[PDB]
Amino acid sequence: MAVIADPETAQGFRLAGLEGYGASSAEEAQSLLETLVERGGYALVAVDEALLPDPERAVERLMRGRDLPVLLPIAGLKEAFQGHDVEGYMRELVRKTIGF
Amino acid sequence: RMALTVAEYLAFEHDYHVLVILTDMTNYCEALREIGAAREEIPGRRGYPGYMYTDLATIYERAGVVEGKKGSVTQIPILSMPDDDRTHPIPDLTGYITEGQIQLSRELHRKGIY
Amino acid sequence: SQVSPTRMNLLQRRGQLRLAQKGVDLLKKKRDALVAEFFGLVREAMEARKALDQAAKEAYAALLLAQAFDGPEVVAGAALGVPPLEGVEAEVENVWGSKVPRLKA
Amino acid sequence: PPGGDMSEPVTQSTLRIVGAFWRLDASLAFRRHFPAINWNGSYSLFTSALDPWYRENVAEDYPELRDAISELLQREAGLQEIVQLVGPDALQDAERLVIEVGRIIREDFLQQNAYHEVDAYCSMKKAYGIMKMILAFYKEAEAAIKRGVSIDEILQLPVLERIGRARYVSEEEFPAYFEEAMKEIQGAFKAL
Amino acid sequence: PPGGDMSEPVTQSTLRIVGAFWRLDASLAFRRHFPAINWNGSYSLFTSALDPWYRENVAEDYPELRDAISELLQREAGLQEIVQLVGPDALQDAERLVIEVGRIIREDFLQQNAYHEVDAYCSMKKAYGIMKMILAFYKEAEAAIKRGVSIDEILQLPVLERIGRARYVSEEEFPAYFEEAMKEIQGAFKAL
Amino acid sequence: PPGGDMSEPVTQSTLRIVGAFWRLDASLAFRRHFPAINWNGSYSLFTSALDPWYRENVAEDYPELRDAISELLQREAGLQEIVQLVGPDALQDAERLVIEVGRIIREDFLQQNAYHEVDAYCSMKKAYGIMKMILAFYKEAEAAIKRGVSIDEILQLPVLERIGRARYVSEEEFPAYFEEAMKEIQGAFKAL
Amino acid sequence: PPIDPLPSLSRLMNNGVGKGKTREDHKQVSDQLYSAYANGVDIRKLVAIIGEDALTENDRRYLQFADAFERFFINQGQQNRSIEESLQIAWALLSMLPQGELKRISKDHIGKYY
Repeated sequence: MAVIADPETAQGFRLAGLEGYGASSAEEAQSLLETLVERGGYALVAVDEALLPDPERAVERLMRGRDLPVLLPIAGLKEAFQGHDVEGYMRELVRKTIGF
Repeated sequence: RMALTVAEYLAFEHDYHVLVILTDMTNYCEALREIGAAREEIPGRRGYPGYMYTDLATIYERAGVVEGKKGSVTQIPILSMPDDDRTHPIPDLTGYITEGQIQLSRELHRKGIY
Repeated sequence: SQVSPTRMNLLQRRGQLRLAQKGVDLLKKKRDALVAEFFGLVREAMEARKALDQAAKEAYAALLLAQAFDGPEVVAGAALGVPPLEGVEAEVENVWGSKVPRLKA
Repeated sequence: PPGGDMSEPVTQSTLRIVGAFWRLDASLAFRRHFPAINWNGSYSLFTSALDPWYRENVAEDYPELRDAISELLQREAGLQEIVQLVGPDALQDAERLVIEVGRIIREDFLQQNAYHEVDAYCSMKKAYGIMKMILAFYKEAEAAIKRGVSIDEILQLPVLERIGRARYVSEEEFPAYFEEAMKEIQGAFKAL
Repeated sequence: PPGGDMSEPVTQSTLRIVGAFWRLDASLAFRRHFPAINWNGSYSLFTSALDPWYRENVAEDYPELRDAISELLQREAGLQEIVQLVGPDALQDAERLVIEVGRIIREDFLQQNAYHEVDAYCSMKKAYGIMKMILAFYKEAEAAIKRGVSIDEILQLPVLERIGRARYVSEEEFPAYFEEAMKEIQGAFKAL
Repeated sequence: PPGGDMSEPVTQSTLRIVGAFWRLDASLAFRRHFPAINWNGSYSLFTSALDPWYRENVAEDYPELRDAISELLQREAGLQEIVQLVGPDALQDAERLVIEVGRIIREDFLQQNAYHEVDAYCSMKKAYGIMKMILAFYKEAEAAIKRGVSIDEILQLPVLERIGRARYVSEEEFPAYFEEAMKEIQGAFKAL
Repeated sequence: PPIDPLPSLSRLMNNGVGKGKTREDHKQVSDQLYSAYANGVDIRKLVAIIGEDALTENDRRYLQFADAFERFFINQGQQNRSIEESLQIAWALLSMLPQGELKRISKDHIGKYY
């Protein structure tokens, strides 16, 4: 695995039982993200909502399809955050399904 | 008709294997049409004559290897028929008449394959 | 060049309308089913997510300046790392909307 | 048809109101069916009067199996259409069931040649035989899927190829040939 | 016609001479309501030239109503299809409000009998009042979602039922029934 | 064609003759790009009859350069199909390559303005010329994108505009701008 | 017989016999079976794309219903039947559909027989 998150929160996912290779190195973590999924020698790759890639096309064109998922939303910090309910719901309705 | 009688003369009665090659059997059909309607007779093959049959019989049926002759009239018709319709008079009767056929199309003529 | 005949083609083109209109009728309610249920999974998804995101992090973020030298200790007692080649359990499943694979972590 | 239409007075009055009506397509016959028939669009009016002799002489399940083969052949048509509409994006166990079977049926039972005496001939037992082989392959397939046997492997049994080498078999040899082959189906299905 | 083609003489000739098609559709007929006029598949080229005289003889705001109110149904036709596939429940109040008003025009106003004597024979002084109230309910309903009002509340109003009782009365009771029905609407979104 | 198809007797006759053909289509013509010509709709037999007098007067590399434009738009027919079924943004790089080579073969080379006089003039020098412009671009872009570049970025690069000079350049001041810009194609795109 | 009820429709069925001359239930039981059948001939071409196991409960019953309709109702060969025995078949087939899926008959008809 790898979880791709903030440096300090990336820290807590490198612990045993889990395998992380996080940290920020960009504002969408491109510096890392790209290089890492290119091999696809991690069981799971996950990109948080404290980064999240504004061009998802960038990744798809480089990995060249994947049977394992990518960019699973994790919050990426704690501040009592739970806006990732309604945010993900609308993330869905904008690109697919019905409008508003 | 005229040409084919000079086939009969040289394949059969002077024993040589003569290849006859007939082309522009659409320009044939132009002239066939003329007599079709300008004479008394009425159209009966979806706007072309009905004595058309005989006109494409007398032509094609002469040809054939005869048993006792060494020589032969091998006829190769080359059509040029309007568009790629198959209800058109020309490919109509011609199909039926001949045994074994060959087609050209536009699938392999966009590829440069001659 | 390529033009349609009339007599031969007629019978094909009348049954063309029979074939098309009916086919598309039921094609229509084929995907409709699947999207209705999809709302159910997207909503329900985030239920556990708010609950367990915060109680994971609870301890994490409170073990960063008491860690960086107790990092060693914590990783030792615990069960060693998940495999990087298929540590997750991948499932294959053929379904309408093409063959898409799933998985559970 | 002189103009290429199968809808005209003279076809209806006495060429389609008779015992049997048949049809031909142009790329149909070219594959290897000589002569070729349309599976659906072709009927027989007389068929309720040909049932006595076929019952008594051949077998009392010759009229039953011959309607039973025709059912499968025309039921595949059900799916055929949707294939040319937007396709199967979902292959299931009940999907490719009818579909592959029917394939084999059109491949070996309607591809016959009239230039070869091994690809056709007048004989009860050849008709009887071939149609019983296919019955067998069919029979077991329905109970293959339930157990958990992928249709992909169903292709890859060699016995499909055994039924695909019944259309070359010598006429005289066929009885002993058939009897040895009925056993291989039922063995390479129930085992796997 | 048995089906009618636009490349048949009968159809492309008539089409021009008359100014109106008052089309009924089959879907609409199974629903057992007369008028069954399918508005999207009807037109009448007259309307334009009839607006002067309408308000001259009939009543003031009568033309103003008819042209204006038609839009409900328009902005419902393309809306329902597959966009509202389970009703609106994932949709905004904007889009919800259309089908709340949609409900009253198509279950009360479009429907009428012809085998009940209370509403087989109508007249202007009756129809006009019906039609006014249903404008005035779009006008107070769309204003409801800017106040913060849900459709739950709208779906329990006695107003919806009052629209249904204004055609289960005749033209004689209309004056009294118009008093009560009208003023009810104004005091049934000033409660919300 | 009075009827709007070539199935008409008066138009089938005009296609009994041979030599060269041309096809003008309603759809290209709208865009105000005249002459409107289809590579899928014509043939000529003066291609190989004119090849002697080409490599004698015109240039040696003129029986060669003509073939080198044809291939481009050969592949464009085949791929146009695919484009309308699923966008080419989903497809790989090299698919979209020749598509946008193609743009300039219409934008600035199927528009010969009958209202601008530097397109109203054309001759072998303006022929052969712009044929080598296009040639360059093709062979460079094919290698450029095998170094990981995307046709997206290249549309923004000055190289796209540059080949577009064919109607912003003269007839009888043309040998000043020909060679000039030609060089920058093989120069300033393999630097970038 | 091959008779399909879907393209068919009598224009006169009320201007022929009436209530009590064909039993009173006949009227609405005719527009039950219409809608029950019709629904199912469209999910026979969805019986293995998506399946019937991924389909609603209601629609799963509406499949089997169609199949038993051809077998028992349409077909009977040369066997005779009366108005009453045909309405009998109908009821049995309709018991399989819940009362919630019976809405094309009166409350009178549901409480007449299931």
